[PDB]
Amino acid sequence: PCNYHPSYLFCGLFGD
Amino acid sequence: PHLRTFKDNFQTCKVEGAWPLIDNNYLSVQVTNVPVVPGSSATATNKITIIFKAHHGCTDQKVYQAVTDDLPAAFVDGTTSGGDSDAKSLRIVERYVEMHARYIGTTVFVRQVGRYLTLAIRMPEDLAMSYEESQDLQLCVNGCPLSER
Amino acid sequence: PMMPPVGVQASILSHDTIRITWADNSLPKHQKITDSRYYTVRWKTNIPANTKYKNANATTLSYLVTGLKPNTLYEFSVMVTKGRRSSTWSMTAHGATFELVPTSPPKDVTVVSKEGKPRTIIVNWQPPSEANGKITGYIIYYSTDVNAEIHDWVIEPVVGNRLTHQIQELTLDTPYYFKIQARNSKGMGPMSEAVQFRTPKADSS
Ligand SMILES: *[C@@H]1O[C@H](CO)[C@@H](O)[C@H](O)[C@H]1NC(C)=O
Repeated sequence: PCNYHPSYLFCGLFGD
Repeated sequence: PHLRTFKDNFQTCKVEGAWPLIDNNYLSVQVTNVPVVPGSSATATNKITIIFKAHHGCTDQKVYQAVTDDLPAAFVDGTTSGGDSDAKSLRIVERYVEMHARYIGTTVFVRQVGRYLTLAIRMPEDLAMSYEESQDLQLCVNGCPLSER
Repeated sequence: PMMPPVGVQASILSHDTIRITWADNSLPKHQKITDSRYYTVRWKTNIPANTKYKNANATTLSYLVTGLKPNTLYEFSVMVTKGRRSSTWSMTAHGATFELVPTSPPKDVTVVSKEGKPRTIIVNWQPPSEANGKITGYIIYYSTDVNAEIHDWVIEPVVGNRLTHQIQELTLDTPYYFKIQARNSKGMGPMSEAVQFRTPKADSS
């Protein structure tokens, strides 16, 4: 019931 | 460090010190970046703080924190799940350490690559863009200030 | 071999103390030790990474565990020994310690000029490493006077589930000093050491 009801966005942070 | 935004823009940012990646109605993602050597414009992540804000009936507020040489498989209060024992809407699993916030269809992957930390966030578009006017500093949404690039 | 102890229970007494109690089925009812047997209590939490179990021997069927972290979930299990005979570790019981006032300040206090708004500053920070409970708020103190008494600093209360805050209408080309403190249901934590930030000036086009 708690579970989210459709497209996903992605974020990333990484090194060098 | 290098940043890949929710809008798929790739950027190289200095962003030294504490900076918000995410600052919305459901989640706070805060990072600390340090110059690789003193005076360098090249910076890397030594601290990742994630605040899963209280979601009534699903999870109480949980805070995850990883630092260089300390990647626990639990929230700061020693718990591995949000709310009750029966409540599994928010959980942490070790492999990368992963946070599954099913209640907000959000996944957060954290790992240490060498001396620094990396982060990957998968969030539903309507939730990722659900924030108040004053929450205008969010590296994941708008990228870095021009002066930081 | 030997039957492991049963009914392991964690009684929370404070932010650093938990009393552990258990029953031994091999023992008469209730609950007299009439031989040279001794118990071993083991405990740990999941913070920081890769901790090892702490152990303690107990002469009777209870053990008071001290020096624990506040607002922390611990696991506890018991075993029995009698010279040569030794049982396995019992079913694990859990216990979370009470909250304590935060004992360390907010960290990594960073002050930046807002892009396109040089009369606005953004204050960014990290939680105290010793939050000792759910952070319910932060207090940002700021001043143009580094020597002003604390009650004369501008107060900016803030929510506990956020680590960024914006302060508007400031003077350009001016040094400002910032201190933050965390708060929980038990009260105020210590203040971070003042951080200096000089606001930018105009670059005429
Ligand atoms: C418990 O007692 C046994 C026997 O004396 C000993 O080997 C063990 O190290 C003791 N443990 C602690 C934590 O004192």
